[PDB]
Amino acid sequence: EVQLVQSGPEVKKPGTSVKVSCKASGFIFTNSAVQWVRQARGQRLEWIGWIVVGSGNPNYAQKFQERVTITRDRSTSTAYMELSSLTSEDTAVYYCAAFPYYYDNSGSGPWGQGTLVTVC
Amino acid sequence: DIQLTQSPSSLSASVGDRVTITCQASQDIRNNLNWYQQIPGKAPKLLIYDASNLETGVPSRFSGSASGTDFTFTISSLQPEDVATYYCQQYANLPPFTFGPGTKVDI
Amino acid sequence: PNITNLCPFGEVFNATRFASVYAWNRKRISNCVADYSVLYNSASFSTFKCYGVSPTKLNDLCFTNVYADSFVIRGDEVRQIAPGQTGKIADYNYKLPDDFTGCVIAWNSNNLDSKVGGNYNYLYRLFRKSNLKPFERDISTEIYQAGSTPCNGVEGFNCYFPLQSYGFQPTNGVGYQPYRVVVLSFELLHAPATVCGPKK
Ligand SMILES: *[C@@H]1O[C@H](CO)[C@@H](O[C@@H]2O[C@H](CO)[C@@H](O)[C@H](O)[C@H]2NC(C)=O)[C@H](O)[C@H]1NC(C)=O
Repeated sequence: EVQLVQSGPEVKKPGTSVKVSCKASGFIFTNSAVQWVRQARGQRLEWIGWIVVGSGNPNYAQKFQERVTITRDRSTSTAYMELSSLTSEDTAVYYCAAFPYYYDNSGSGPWGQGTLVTVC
Repeated sequence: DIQLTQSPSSLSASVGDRVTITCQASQDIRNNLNWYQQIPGKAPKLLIYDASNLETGVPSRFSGSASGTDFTFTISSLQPEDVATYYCQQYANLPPFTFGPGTKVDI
Repeated sequence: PNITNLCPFGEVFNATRFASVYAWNRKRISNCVADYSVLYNSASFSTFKCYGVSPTKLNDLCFTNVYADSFVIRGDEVRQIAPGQTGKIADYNYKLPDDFTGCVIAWNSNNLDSKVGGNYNYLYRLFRKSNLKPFERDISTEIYQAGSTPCNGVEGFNCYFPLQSYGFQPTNGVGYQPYRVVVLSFELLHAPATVCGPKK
C-alpha cells in the first residue's frame, strides 16, 4: 500500500525552469520527509534536495543552491520540484525518496518511477 | 561535509561465495547508514536500513555488518541471477547525503 | 442587586480564530458576573468535566480570579487534558497540576475548523529536552537537540523541528476530528472576590 509515483515531463525549455510532481500513498504524509536525487547516464548518483513535511526549510548542497526549489504540497500527499538555469548536462532521471519514519532514526519508503528530465 | 568511498567497485563470482562490499566514511556515523539496490533498468529500492536492519520484503541472502567506520554488505548465498548495482548510503544529522561510487556486481 | 456587567464568555467561546495549542491565549476575565448555568444547561458541549467543585454548585462562592484558555485538539485525547493523565500533547504542551481546580469543557467543531482540502493550520510540539512545568507557554522555534550532535540550525535526523500539523480532514474518524477545548481555571488570591454568581 505504501508507494509513490511521479509525473513525466521531459523538456520544458532549455535555459528555463521545469516542473516535476511526485505523489505518494499508503502512509501518513504529514509526519515524514521527502528528498530528491539526480541519476545521470553512466550510473553516477548524487543527492540534490530534501524537505521535511513538518515546517519547511529548503536546504540543499552548496553546489546546487540558489538554483532549485521544492515546495510542500498537502493536496493529498505530494511535492513539486523546480530548478532554473538549465544547462547541457541537466538531462537525468530525477528520483524521489521518502523517509516515512523520519521522526525515527530509520530509513524506509519506496522510490518513484523516475522523471526523465532532458534538455534540447 | 561528509564523504565516503566504496572500494570493491566490481565483483566476479558465480555461486556460494560470501561476497562482501566494504565502504568507509569520513565520519563514524553511529548507525544512520543504509544500502540501496538498483536494477540496470528499474528504479532503486531498499535492501537494508540502519546498518543491516532488514526491512519488510527483503530476501534472505542479503545481510550486512559493521566495524567502526567500516561497513560491509554481505551476500552469503550469491547466485547468478541476483545481478544489479549496489550503493551504500550515508546520512547523519546533516543535510548533505553524499553518495558512494556504487558497485556493479558481475559474474 | 439587579444585574450588572456580565462576563464576556461569548467572546471566548463564540470567537472566530483560536490559537494553536503550543501558544494558547490567556484572557484575564475579572470584575464581572458569570452565569455558568447557561453554559452547563446546553447540549452543544460534548465533554463537561470539573475538579475541586461540582459543575452544579460553582454558581456561588464568589471567586477571586478566573483564567480562560482555549485550544483546538484531536478528540481522542481530550481526556488527557485532565490532571495527572500522561500522553504526548499533555506532557509537552499543556499539563495541569495534580491539585488542579477548574473545569474542562470541550465540543466538536467539524463544521468550522475543518476544510474541504483540510485545514492544516494548527500546530503542536513533538519534542523537548524535559517535561513542562504547570501553566507556562513554550513558544520557541529552536530545533530540539536529539542525540548529542549539536544542531546549528540545519534540520537533521537528530535536529527535529519541534512543531508539526494535525492535518485535519472533515471525513476522518470521530477521534481524529477537531475539538474546541476551553479550560476555566479558578484562583483564590487573598483579596476581595470579584467574580460572583448571577443571583448574587
Ligand atoms: C454563543 O453562540 C451560541 C450559538 O447559538 C449562542 O447560543 C444561542 O444563545 C442565544 C442567547 O442565549 C439563545 O437565544 C439561542 O437559543 C442559542 N442558540 C443555540 C443553538 O444554543 C450563545 O448564546 C452564544 N453565547 C454564549 C454561549 O455565551
